[PDB]
Amino acid sequence: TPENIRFVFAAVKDTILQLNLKEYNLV
Amino acid sequence: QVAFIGITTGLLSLATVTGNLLVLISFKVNTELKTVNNYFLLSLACADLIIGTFSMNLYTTYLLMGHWALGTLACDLWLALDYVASNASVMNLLLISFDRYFSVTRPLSYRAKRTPRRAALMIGLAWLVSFVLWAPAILFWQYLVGERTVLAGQCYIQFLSQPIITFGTAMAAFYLPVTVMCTLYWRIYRETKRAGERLAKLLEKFEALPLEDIVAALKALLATNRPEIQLAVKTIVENFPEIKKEAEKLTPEQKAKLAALEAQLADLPEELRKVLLSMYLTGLLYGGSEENRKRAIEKAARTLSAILLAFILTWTPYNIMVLVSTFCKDCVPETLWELGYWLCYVNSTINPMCYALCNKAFRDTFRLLLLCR
Amino acid sequence: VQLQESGGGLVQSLRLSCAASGSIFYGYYMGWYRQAPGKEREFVATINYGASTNYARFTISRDNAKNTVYLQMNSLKPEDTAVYYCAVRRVYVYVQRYYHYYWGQGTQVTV
Ligand SMILES: C[N+](C)(C)CC#CCOC1=NOCC1
Repeated sequence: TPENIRFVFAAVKDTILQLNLKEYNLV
Repeated sequence: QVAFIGITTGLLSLATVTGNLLVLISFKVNTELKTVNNYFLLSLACADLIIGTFSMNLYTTYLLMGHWALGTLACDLWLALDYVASNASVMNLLLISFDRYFSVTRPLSYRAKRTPRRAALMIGLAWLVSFVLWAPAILFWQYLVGERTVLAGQCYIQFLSQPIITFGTAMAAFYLPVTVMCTLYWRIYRETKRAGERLAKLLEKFEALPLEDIVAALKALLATNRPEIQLAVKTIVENFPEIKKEAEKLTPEQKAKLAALEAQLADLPEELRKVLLSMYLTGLLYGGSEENRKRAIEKAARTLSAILLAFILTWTPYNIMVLVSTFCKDCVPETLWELGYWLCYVNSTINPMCYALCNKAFRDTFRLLLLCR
Repeated sequence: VQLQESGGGLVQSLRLSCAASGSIFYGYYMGWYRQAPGKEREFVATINYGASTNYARFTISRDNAKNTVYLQMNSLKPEDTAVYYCAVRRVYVYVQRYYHYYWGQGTQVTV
Protein backbone atom coordinates (compact mmCIF):
# COMPACT_ATOMS: atom_id res chain seq x y z
CA THR A 1 0.00 0.00 0.00
CA PRO A 2 1.72 3.16 -1.25
CA GLU A 3 0.54 5.39 1.61
CA ASN A 4 2.30 3.20 4.19
CA ILE A 5 5.70 3.22 2.48
CA ARG A 6 5.68 7.00 2.05
CA PHE A 7 4.77 7.21 5.73
CA VAL A 8 7.92 5.21 6.49
CA PHE A 9 10.01 7.34 4.13
CA ALA A 10 8.89 10.35 6.20
CA ALA A 11 9.41 8.79 9.64
CA VAL A 12 12.85 7.47 8.65
CA LYS A 13 13.66 10.86 7.11
CA ASP A 14 12.79 12.55 10.40
CA THR A 15 14.70 10.00 12.49
CA ILE A 16 17.83 11.06 10.61
CA LEU A 17 16.61 14.66 10.94
CA GLN A 18 16.67 14.63 14.75
CA LEU A 19 19.82 12.50 14.85
CA ASN A 20 21.69 15.08 12.76
CA LEU A 21 20.30 17.89 14.94
CA LYS A 22 21.56 16.02 18.01
CA GLU A 23 25.00 15.81 16.40
CA TYR A 24 24.99 19.63 16.19
CA ASN A 25 23.58 20.01 19.74
CA LEU A 26 20.95 22.23 18.09
CA VAL A 27 17.93 20.46 19.60
CA GLN B 1 47.93 50.68 30.55
CA VAL B 2 50.50 49.00 28.31
CA ALA B 3 51.01 46.35 30.99
CA PHE B 4 47.24 45.90 31.31
CA ILE B 5 46.78 45.56 27.54
CA GLY B 6 49.75 43.20 27.18
CA ILE B 7 48.40 40.92 29.91
CA THR B 8 44.81 40.76 28.65
CA THR B 9 45.83 40.14 25.03
CA GLY B 10 48.47 37.62 26.07
CA LEU B 11 45.96 35.59 28.06
CA LEU B 12 43.53 35.57 25.12
CA SER B 13 46.33 34.30 22.87
CA LEU B 14 47.29 31.60 25.38
CA ALA B 15 43.63 30.62 25.73
CA THR B 16 43.20 30.48 21.94
CA VAL B 17 46.39 28.50 21.34
CA THR B 18 45.53 26.04 24.11
CA GLY B 19 41.87 25.86 23.09
CA ASN B 20 42.49 25.01 19.44
CA LEU B 21 45.64 22.91 19.84
CA LEU B 22 43.82 20.67 22.30
CA VAL B 23 40.92 20.36 19.84
CA LEU B 24 43.26 19.05 17.13
CA ILE B 25 44.76 16.44 19.48
CA SER B 26 41.49 15.50 21.21
CA PHE B 27 40.34 13.20 18.40
CA LYS B 28 43.81 12.04 17.38
CA VAL B 29 44.25 10.10 20.62
CA ASN B 30 40.50 9.46 20.82
CA THR B 31 39.37 6.97 18.16
CA GLU B 32 36.17 8.87 17.40
CA LEU B 33 37.28 11.07 14.47
CA LYS B 34 35.77 8.66 11.91
CA THR B 35 33.24 11.43 11.34
CA VAL B 36 33.15 13.76 8.33
CA ASN B 37 30.89 15.97 10.46
CA ASN B 38 33.92 16.83 12.62
CA TYR B 39 36.14 17.49 9.58
CA PHE B 40 34.75 21.03 9.31
CA LEU B 41 35.49 21.63 13.00
CA LEU B 42 38.98 20.17 12.60
CA SER B 43 39.65 22.58 9.72
CA LEU B 44 38.04 25.44 11.64
CA ALA B 45 40.53 24.89 14.47
CA CYS B 46 43.35 24.98 11.91
CA ALA B 47 42.47 28.56 10.95
CA ASP B 48 41.69 29.72 14.49
CA LEU B 49 44.91 28.23 15.88
CA ILE B 50 46.78 30.23 13.23
CA ILE B 51 44.97 33.37 14.41
CA GLY B 52 45.63 32.60 18.07
CA THR B 53 49.31 31.74 17.71
CA PHE B 54 50.27 34.18 14.93
CA SER B 55 47.67 36.95 14.49
CA MET B 56 46.83 38.21 17.98
CA ASN B 57 50.51 38.28 18.97
CA LEU B 58 51.59 40.27 15.90
CA TYR B 59 48.63 42.65 16.22
CA THR B 60 49.09 43.35 19.93
CA THR B 61 52.75 44.04 19.16
CA TYR B 62 51.61 46.38 16.37
CA LEU B 63 49.48 48.43 18.78
CA LEU B 64 51.55 48.28 21.98
CA MET B 65 54.68 49.34 20.12
CA GLY B 66 52.48 51.56 17.94
CA HIS B 67 54.62 50.28 15.11
CA TRP B 68 55.25 47.38 12.72
CA ALA B 69 58.94 46.55 13.18
CA LEU B 70 59.05 43.29 11.18
CA GLY B 71 59.30 44.95 7.77
CA THR B 72 56.92 45.29 4.85
CA LEU B 73 57.33 41.65 3.80
CA ALA B 74 56.15 40.40 7.19
CA CYS B 75 53.26 42.88 7.08
CA ASP B 76 51.94 41.53 3.78
CA LEU B 77 52.58 37.94 4.90
CA TRP B 78 50.73 38.54 8.18
CA LEU B 79 47.93 40.44 6.42
CA ALA B 80 47.47 37.68 3.86
CA LEU B 81 47.76 35.02 6.56
CA ASP B 82 45.14 36.44 8.94
CA TYR B 83 42.74 37.74 6.28
CA VAL B 84 42.73 34.37 4.51
CA ALA B 85 42.53 32.54 7.84
CA SER B 86 39.75 34.72 9.28
CA ASN B 87 37.99 34.43 5.93
CA ALA B 88 38.57 30.67 5.97
CA SER B 89 36.92 30.45 9.39
CA VAL B 90 34.08 32.64 8.09
CA MET B 91 33.55 30.35 5.09
CA ASN B 92 33.99 27.40 7.44
CA LEU B 93 31.09 28.92 9.37
CA LEU B 94 29.30 29.22 6.02
CA LEU B 95 30.39 25.67 5.17
CA ILE B 96 29.11 24.46 8.54
CA SER B 97 25.86 26.38 8.07
CA PHE B 98 25.40 24.87 4.61
CA ASP B 99 26.16 21.40 5.98
CA ARG B 100 23.63 21.82 8.79
CA TYR B 101 21.12 23.39 6.39
CA PHE B 102 21.16 20.48 3.94
CA SER B 103 21.18 17.92 6.76
CA VAL B 104 17.87 19.36 8.01
CA THR B 105 16.14 20.09 4.69
CA ARG B 106 17.41 16.91 2.97
CA PRO B 107 18.60 14.69 5.84
CA LEU B 108 18.58 11.51 3.73
CA SER B 109 19.65 12.81 0.32
CA TYR B 110 22.53 14.92 1.64
CA ARG B 111 24.00 12.31 3.99
CA ALA B 112 23.95 9.55 1.37
CA LYS B 113 25.57 11.83 -1.22
CA ARG B 114 28.15 13.08 1.32
CA THR B 115 31.29 10.93 1.64
CA PRO B 116 34.59 11.65 3.42
CA ARG B 117 36.14 12.48 0.04
CA ARG B 118 33.30 14.90 -0.74
CA ALA B 119 33.38 16.57 2.69
CA ALA B 120 37.16 17.01 2.46
CA LEU B 121 36.74 18.54 -1.00
CA MET B 122 34.12 20.95 0.38
CA ILE B 123 36.65 22.10 2.99
CA GLY B 124 39.14 22.57 0.16
CA LEU B 125 36.76 24.97 -1.58
CA ALA B 126 36.18 26.87 1.68
CA TRP B 127 39.94 27.44 1.87
CA LEU B 128 40.51 27.97 -1.86
CA VAL B 129 37.75 30.59 -2.06
CA SER B 130 39.22 32.32 0.99
CA PHE B 131 42.67 32.14 -0.61
CA VAL B 132 41.67 33.66 -3.96
CA LEU B 133 39.38 36.28 -2.43
CA TRP B 134 42.02 37.76 -0.13
CA ALA B 135 45.58 36.58 -0.78
CA PRO B 136 46.03 37.94 -4.37
CA ALA B 137 44.46 41.31 -3.58
CA ILE B 138 46.41 41.90 -0.36
CA LEU B 139 49.73 40.51 -1.57
CA PHE B 140 49.77 42.14 -5.02
CA TRP B 141 47.43 45.15 -5.29
CA GLN B 142 50.57 47.25 -4.74
CA TYR B 143 51.56 45.86 -8.16
CA LEU B 144 48.11 45.97 -9.75
CA VAL B 145 48.43 49.68 -8.97
CA GLY B 146 52.18 50.26 -8.93
CA GLU B 147 52.61 52.08 -5.62
CA ARG B 148 52.81 51.01 -1.97
CA THR B 149 50.00 53.04 -0.41
CA VAL B 150 50.42 51.44 3.03
CA LEU B 151 52.33 53.75 5.34
CA ALA B 152 55.79 52.54 6.38
CA GLY B 153 55.39 51.40 9.97
CA GLN B 154 51.65 50.86 9.50
CA CYS B 155 50.08 47.59 8.36
CA TYR B 156 46.58 47.60 6.85
CA ILE B 157 44.93 46.13 3.76
CA GLN B 158 46.58 48.04 0.93
CA PHE B 159 43.63 48.03 -1.52
CA LEU B 160 41.10 49.62 0.85
CA SER B 161 41.84 53.04 -0.68
CA GLN B 162 39.71 51.82 -3.59
CA PRO B 163 36.09 52.86 -2.90
CA ILE B 164 34.31 50.06 -4.81
CA ILE B 165 36.81 47.22 -4.41
CA THR B 166 36.43 47.55 -0.63
CA PHE B 167 32.63 47.43 -0.94
CA GLY B 168 32.78 44.38 -3.19
CA THR B 169 35.14 42.37 -1.00
CA ALA B 170 33.28 43.35 2.17
CA MET B 171 30.16 41.94 0.51
CA ALA B 172 31.86 38.68 -0.49
CA ALA B 173 33.58 38.26 2.90
CA PHE B 174 31.01 39.54 5.41
CA TYR B 175 27.72 40.91 4.03
CA LEU B 176 26.65 38.11 1.67
CA PRO B 177 27.93 35.40 4.09
CA VAL B 178 26.06 37.12 6.95
CA THR B 179 22.79 37.33 5.01
CA VAL B 180 23.22 33.78 3.70
CA MET B 181 24.08 32.44 7.17
CA CYS B 182 21.21 34.37 8.75
CA THR B 183 18.75 33.11 6.13
CA LEU B 184 20.03 29.53 6.28
CA TYR B 185 19.92 29.46 10.08
CA TRP B 186 16.51 31.13 9.89
CA ARG B 187 15.25 28.25 7.76
CA ILE B 188 16.96 25.90 10.21
CA TYR B 189 14.98 27.51 13.04
CA ARG B 190 11.74 27.21 11.05
CA GLU B 191 12.53 23.64 9.96
CA THR B 192 13.12 22.74 13.61
CA LYS B 193 9.69 24.20 14.42
CA ARG B 194 8.05 22.24 11.59
CA ALA B 195 9.87 19.11 12.77
CA GLY B 196 8.11 19.62 16.09
CA GLU B 197 4.55 19.37 14.79
CA ARG B 198 5.53 16.97 12.01
CA LEU B 199 7.03 14.42 14.39
CA ALA B 200 4.06 14.87 16.74
CA LYS B 201 1.49 14.01 14.07
CA LEU B 202 3.66 11.10 12.93
CA LEU B 203 3.70 9.82 16.52
CA GLU B 204 -0.10 9.98 16.42
CA LYS B 205 -0.13 7.99 13.17
CA PHE B 206 1.88 5.12 14.66
CA GLU B 207 -1.08 4.53 16.97
CA ALA B 208 -3.61 4.57 14.12
CA LEU B 209 -1.67 2.34 11.73
CA PRO B 210 -1.33 -1.30 12.85
CA LEU B 211 2.22 -2.36 13.68
CA GLU B 212 2.11 -5.04 10.97
CA ASP B 213 1.46 -2.41 8.29
CA ILE B 214 4.44 -0.40 9.58
CA VAL B 215 6.65 -3.51 9.59
CA ALA B 216 5.54 -4.55 6.10
CA ALA B 217 6.24 -1.02 4.86
CA LEU B 218 9.68 -1.21 6.50
CA LYS B 219 10.32 -4.42 4.57
CA ALA B 220 8.92 -2.83 1.39
CA LEU B 221 11.41 0.04 1.77
CA LEU B 222 14.40 -2.05 2.92
CA ALA B 223 13.91 -4.62 0.14
CA THR B 224 14.09 -2.12 -2.72
CA ASN B 225 17.84 -1.54 -2.74
CA ARG B 226 18.26 2.22 -2.34
CA PRO B 227 21.51 3.84 -1.15
CA GLU B 228 19.44 6.49 0.66
CA ILE B 229 17.95 3.93 3.06
CA GLN B 230 20.90 1.50 3.20
CA LEU B 231 22.98 4.23 4.86
CA ALA B 232 20.01 5.24 7.03
CA VAL B 233 19.68 1.74 8.50
CA LYS B 234 23.37 1.60 9.40
CA THR B 235 23.27 5.06 10.99
CA ILE B 236 20.08 4.23 12.91
CA VAL B 237 21.48 0.93 14.21
CA GLU B 238 24.82 2.50 15.17
CA ASN B 239 23.19 5.13 17.41
CA PHE B 240 20.78 2.66 19.05
CA PRO B 241 22.99 2.07 22.15
CA GLU B 242 22.98 5.80 22.94
CA ILE B 243 19.36 6.26 21.86
CA LYS B 244 17.95 4.10 24.67
CA LYS B 245 19.69 6.44 27.13
CA GLU B 246 17.07 9.10 26.39
CA ALA B 247 14.38 6.44 26.86
CA GLU B 248 15.24 6.41 30.57
CA LYS B 249 15.21 10.22 30.46
CA LEU B 250 11.80 10.23 28.75
CA THR B 251 8.46 10.91 30.40
CA PRO B 252 7.03 8.32 32.83
CA GLU B 253 4.07 7.37 30.65
CA GLN B 254 6.20 7.54 27.50
CA LYS B 255 8.65 5.03 28.99
CA ALA B 256 5.87 2.45 29.29
CA LYS B 257 4.76 3.19 25.72
CA LEU B 258 8.23 2.38 24.37
CA ALA B 259 8.49 -0.72 26.57
CA ALA B 260 5.17 -2.07 25.30
CA LEU B 261 6.08 -1.37 21.68
CA GLU B 262 9.48 -3.09 21.90
CA ALA B 263 7.78 -6.09 23.50
CA GLN B 264 5.78 -6.61 20.30
CA LEU B 265 9.00 -6.16 18.30
CA ALA B 266 10.51 -9.22 20.01
CA ASP B 267 11.90 -12.02 17.81
CA LEU B 268 12.59 -9.56 14.96
CA PRO B 269 15.89 -9.04 13.10
CA GLU B 270 18.47 -6.59 14.42
CA GLU B 271 18.30 -4.43 11.27
CA LEU B 272 14.51 -4.11 11.56
CA ARG B 273 13.63 -4.09 15.28
CA LYS B 274 16.29 -1.49 16.08
CA VAL B 275 15.37 0.51 12.97
CA LEU B 276 11.71 0.57 14.01
CA LEU B 277 12.58 1.40 17.63
CA SER B 278 14.57 4.50 16.66
CA MET B 279 11.62 6.00 14.78
CA TYR B 280 9.30 5.67 17.77
CA LEU B 281 11.79 7.21 20.20
CA THR B 282 12.63 10.06 17.79
CA GLY B 283 8.99 11.11 17.47
CA LEU B 284 8.37 10.47 21.17
CA LEU B 285 11.20 12.68 22.45
CA TYR B 286 11.26 15.43 19.82
CA GLY B 287 7.52 15.39 19.10
CA GLY B 288 7.00 18.20 21.60
CA SER B 289 3.54 17.36 22.92
CA GLU B 290 2.78 20.41 25.07
CA GLU B 291 5.98 22.14 26.20
CA ASN B 292 8.91 20.02 24.97
CA ARG B 293 8.54 21.64 21.54
CA LYS B 294 8.81 25.10 23.10
CA ARG B 295 11.87 24.07 25.13
CA ALA B 296 13.60 22.59 22.08
CA ILE B 297 12.68 25.49 19.78
CA GLU B 298 13.90 28.01 22.35
CA LYS B 299 17.02 25.90 22.92
CA ALA B 300 17.77 26.18 19.21
CA ALA B 301 16.96 29.90 19.35
CA ARG B 302 19.46 30.49 22.17
CA THR B 303 22.19 28.42 20.49
CA LEU B 304 21.65 30.09 17.11
CA SER B 305 21.51 33.56 18.67
CA ALA B 306 24.78 32.88 20.50
CA ILE B 307 26.39 31.51 17.32
CA LEU B 308 25.18 34.38 15.14
CA LEU B 309 25.73 37.19 17.65
CA ALA B 310 29.30 35.91 18.01
CA PHE B 311 29.53 36.96 14.33
CA ILE B 312 27.68 40.30 14.35
CA LEU B 313 29.14 41.52 17.65
CA THR B 314 32.61 40.52 16.42
CA TRP B 315 32.60 41.45 12.70
CA THR B 316 29.82 44.00 12.12
CA PRO B 317 31.61 46.87 13.95
CA TYR B 318 34.64 46.33 11.70
CA ASN B 319 32.69 46.04 8.44
CA ILE B 320 30.25 48.86 9.23
CA MET B 321 33.15 51.23 9.88
CA VAL B 322 34.85 50.17 6.64
CA LEU B 323 31.73 51.00 4.62
CA VAL B 324 31.06 54.20 6.58
CA SER B 325 34.64 55.37 6.11
CA THR B 326 34.34 54.86 2.35
CA PHE B 327 31.57 57.51 2.34
CA CYS B 328 32.78 59.93 5.04
CA LYS B 329 36.53 59.55 5.46
CA ASP B 330 36.62 61.78 8.57
CA CYS B 331 34.43 59.48 10.67
CA VAL B 332 34.69 56.69 13.28
CA PRO B 333 37.63 58.04 15.38
CA GLU B 334 40.79 55.93 15.41
CA THR B 335 40.25 54.71 18.98
CA LEU B 336 36.99 53.08 17.90
CA TRP B 337 38.57 51.50 14.81
CA GLU B 338 41.57 50.09 16.68
CA LEU B 339 39.35 48.33 19.23
CA GLY B 340 37.18 47.04 16.40
CA TYR B 341 40.07 45.53 14.45
CA TRP B 342 41.24 43.61 17.53
CA LEU B 343 37.64 42.62 18.26
CA CYS B 344 37.58 40.39 15.16
CA TYR B 345 40.13 38.00 16.68
CA VAL B 346 37.76 37.47 19.62
CA ASN B 347 35.85 35.07 17.36
CA SER B 348 38.92 32.84 17.04
CA THR B 349 39.15 32.32 20.81
CA ILE B 350 35.38 31.80 21.23
CA ASN B 351 34.80 29.54 18.20
CA PRO B 352 36.21 26.41 19.95
CA MET B 353 33.72 27.12 22.75
CA CYS B 354 30.78 27.26 20.31
CA TYR B 355 31.28 24.16 18.12
CA ALA B 356 33.98 21.88 19.59
CA LEU B 357 33.51 22.33 23.35
CA CYS B 358 29.74 22.20 22.82
CA ASN B 359 29.96 18.48 21.95
CA LYS B 360 29.77 15.78 24.62
CA ALA B 361 32.56 13.71 23.06
CA PHE B 362 34.73 16.80 23.36
CA ARG B 363 34.95 18.65 26.70
CA ASP B 364 35.72 15.25 28.22
CA THR B 365 38.73 14.18 26.14
CA PHE B 366 40.16 17.64 26.91
CA ARG B 367 40.52 16.64 30.57
CA LEU B 368 42.15 13.37 29.48
CA LEU B 369 44.69 15.26 27.35
CA LEU B 370 45.26 18.06 29.89
CA LEU B 371 45.28 16.31 33.30
CA CYS B 372 47.44 13.48 31.85
CA ARG B 373 44.80 11.05 33.16
CA VAL C 1 47.77 72.25 10.59
CA GLN C 2 51.19 73.31 9.30
CA LEU C 3 54.22 71.05 9.80
CA GLN C 4 57.21 73.40 10.04
CA GLU C 5 60.41 71.37 10.24
CA SER C 6 62.79 73.43 12.39
CA GLY C 7 65.93 71.55 11.35
CA GLY C 8 67.72 73.23 8.47
CA GLY C 9 70.23 70.43 7.99
CA LEU C 10 73.32 70.58 5.75
CA VAL C 11 75.48 69.09 8.51
CA GLN C 12 78.66 67.44 7.23
CA SER C 13 76.01 63.82 13.57
CA LEU C 14 73.02 66.13 13.19
CA ARG C 15 69.77 67.08 14.93
CA LEU C 16 66.48 67.57 13.08
CA SER C 17 63.16 68.87 14.39
CA CYS C 18 59.51 69.32 13.42
CA ALA C 19 57.15 71.66 15.28
CA ALA C 20 53.64 70.86 14.04
CA SER C 21 50.81 72.62 15.87
CA GLY C 22 48.47 69.66 16.16
CA SER C 23 45.40 68.96 18.27
CA ILE C 24 45.67 65.23 19.12
CA PHE C 25 49.11 63.67 18.58
CA TYR C 26 48.89 61.45 21.67
CA GLY C 27 48.82 57.77 20.77
CA TYR C 28 49.59 58.68 17.16
CA TYR C 29 52.42 58.33 14.63
CA MET C 30 55.46 60.57 14.06
CA GLY C 31 58.10 59.72 11.47
CA TRP C 32 60.53 60.85 8.80
CA TYR C 33 60.99 59.91 5.14
CA ARG C 34 64.39 60.47 3.51
CA GLN C 35 62.95 61.38 0.11
CA ALA C 36 66.04 61.27 -2.11
CA PRO C 37 66.50 60.79 -5.88
CA GLY C 38 66.83 57.02 -5.41
CA LYS C 39 63.37 56.61 -3.88
CA GLU C 40 60.63 59.24 -3.74
CA ARG C 41 59.30 57.70 -0.52
CA GLU C 42 61.92 56.02 1.66
CA PHE C 43 61.73 54.93 5.28
CA VAL C 44 64.14 56.62 7.69
CA ALA C 45 63.00 56.22 11.31
CA THR C 46 59.87 56.67 13.41
CA ILE C 47 58.93 57.44 16.99
CA ASN C 48 55.48 56.35 18.16
CA TYR C 49 53.32 55.49 21.17
CA GLY C 50 55.40 53.75 23.82
CA ALA C 51 58.70 55.39 22.74
CA SER C 52 59.59 52.47 20.43
CA THR C 53 61.65 53.11 17.29
CA ASN C 54 62.47 51.53 13.93
CA TYR C 55 65.14 52.64 11.44
CA ALA C 56 65.72 51.81 7.77
CA ARG C 57 73.76 55.11 13.19
CA PHE C 58 70.93 57.59 13.66
CA THR C 59 68.50 57.99 16.55
CA ILE C 60 64.99 59.46 16.71
CA SER C 61 63.44 60.78 19.93
CA ARG C 62 59.98 61.98 20.94
CA ASP C 63 58.52 64.90 22.86
CA ASN C 64 54.79 65.11 23.56
CA ALA C 65 54.99 68.41 25.47
CA LYS C 66 54.84 70.54 22.30
CA ASN C 67 54.22 67.90 19.59
CA THR C 68 57.85 67.74 18.49
CA VAL C 69 60.37 65.19 17.17
CA TYR C 70 64.16 65.20 17.38
CA LEU C 71 65.81 63.02 14.73
CA GLN C 72 69.19 63.13 16.45
CA MET C 73 71.30 61.43 13.78
CA ASN C 74 74.79 60.17 14.58
CA SER C 75 77.71 59.62 12.18
CA LEU C 76 75.44 60.16 9.18
CA LYS C 77 77.01 58.89 5.97
CA PRO C 78 77.13 60.86 2.70
CA GLU C 79 74.36 58.61 1.35
CA ASP C 80 72.06 60.00 4.07
CA THR C 81 71.58 63.19 2.04
CA ALA C 82 67.90 63.61 1.17
CA VAL C 83 64.91 65.86 1.75
CA TYR C 84 63.46 64.74 5.08
CA TYR C 85 59.78 65.69 5.18
CA CYS C 86 57.94 65.48 8.49
CA ALA C 87 55.43 62.65 8.71
CA VAL C 88 53.34 63.10 11.88
CA ARG C 89 49.60 62.41 11.53
CA ARG C 90 50.58 59.13 9.93
CA VAL C 91 49.22 57.69 13.22
CA TYR C 92 49.70 54.28 11.54
CA VAL C 93 46.26 55.12 10.21
CA TYR C 94 44.29 52.30 8.65
CA VAL C 95 43.70 53.40 5.04
CA GLN C 96 44.98 56.84 6.14
CA ARG C 97 41.31 57.55 6.93
CA TYR C 98 41.63 60.01 9.81
CA TYR C 99 44.07 62.76 8.80
CA HIS C 100 47.22 62.40 6.70
CA TYR C 101 48.40 65.97 7.10
CA TYR C 102 51.90 64.48 7.19
CA TRP C 103 53.39 66.04 4.03
CA GLY C 104 54.35 69.44 5.44
CA GLN C 105 57.66 71.04 4.46
CA GLY C 106 60.90 69.18 3.78
CA THR C 107 64.41 69.89 5.01
CA GLN C 108 67.68 69.78 3.04
CA VAL C 109 70.22 67.57 4.81
CA THR C 110 73.58 67.52 3.03
CA VAL C 111 76.40 65.24 4.19
C1 LIG D 1 40.75 42.56 9.69
N1 LIG D 1 40.81 41.35 10.48
C2 LIG D 1 41.86 40.48 9.97
C3 LIG D 1 41.10 41.68 11.86
C4 LIG D 1 39.53 40.66 10.41
C5 LIG D 1 39.26 40.20 8.98
C6 LIG D 1 39.05 39.84 7.87
C7 LIG D 1 38.78 39.38 6.44
O1 LIG D 1 37.84 38.34 6.47
C8 LIG D 1 36.51 38.79 6.54
N2 LIG D 1 36.04 40.11 6.19
O2 LIG D 1 34.96 40.42 7.07
C9 LIG D 1 34.35 39.14 7.43
C10 LIG D 1 35.41 38.11 7.22
